[PDB]
Amino acid sequence: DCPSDWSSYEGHCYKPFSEPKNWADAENFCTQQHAGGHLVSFQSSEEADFVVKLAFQTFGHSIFWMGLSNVWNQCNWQWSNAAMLRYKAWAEESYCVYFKSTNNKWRSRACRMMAQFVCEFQA
Amino acid sequence: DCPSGWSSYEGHCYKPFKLYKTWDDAERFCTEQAKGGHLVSIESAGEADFVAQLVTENIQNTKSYVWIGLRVQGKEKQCSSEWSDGSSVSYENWIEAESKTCLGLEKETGFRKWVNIYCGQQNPFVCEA
Ligand SMILES: [Cl-]
Ligand SMILES: [Rb+]
Ligand SMILES: [Rb+]
Repeated sequence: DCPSDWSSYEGHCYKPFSEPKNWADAENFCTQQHAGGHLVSFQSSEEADFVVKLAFQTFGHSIFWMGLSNVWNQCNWQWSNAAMLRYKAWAEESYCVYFKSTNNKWRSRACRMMAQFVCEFQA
Repeated sequence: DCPSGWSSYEGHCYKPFKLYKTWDDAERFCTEQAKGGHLVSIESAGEADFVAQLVTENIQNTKSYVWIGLRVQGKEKQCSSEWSDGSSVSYENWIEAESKTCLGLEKETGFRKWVNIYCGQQNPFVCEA
């Protein structure tokens, strides 16, 4: 069972928040709302559906941070002409994953930017 | 010197194309334009200036991004093994175009900033040999 301010779904407790935070601050904030707290993660289609529905019922049209950060930073970026990647001119340094309260599709946004979010903890 | 149509800058030849293609068709197209041809690579501020200048004067009225040769090599939607809670990443539900693993310049930032964009987009570009 979950705290009255959280919503349960298959042995997990979820709670959306309104105060916009960049990805890092949101995640950290989550860890401070209950033991073992973190940004929500999706292991199934039904779970994500439940979270979307909740976010919408809670705040309506909006966007919320998901527990995935620096998603392409560990990928292998390289010049097709095989030149050493040295000079950098990135508009953004890292991207993070979020979803909008209307559907369960994964979208991308710069991690330094802000968004609402959903926190989660087990059992 | 560089062939008629191409412009020179410290040992290389460049040519802009106001042609709309995906990153792959662009890169392949560039390889066909010159021996050793590829999508433009930017390895210095001076070179970045030279490219921005070329784009500014030759690729206009397209309202799009401009392809550069920097991108993630594979076809993955991402390179992340686990969520912030430590659990492993299996289930995924990306909107094809939300996975931006290719870079392109834009007018807004004076064609001097690399923007993460969907490789399936059909934008103009610049080749370099
Ligand atoms: Cl890769
Ligand atoms: Rb020339
Ligand atoms: Rb994938």
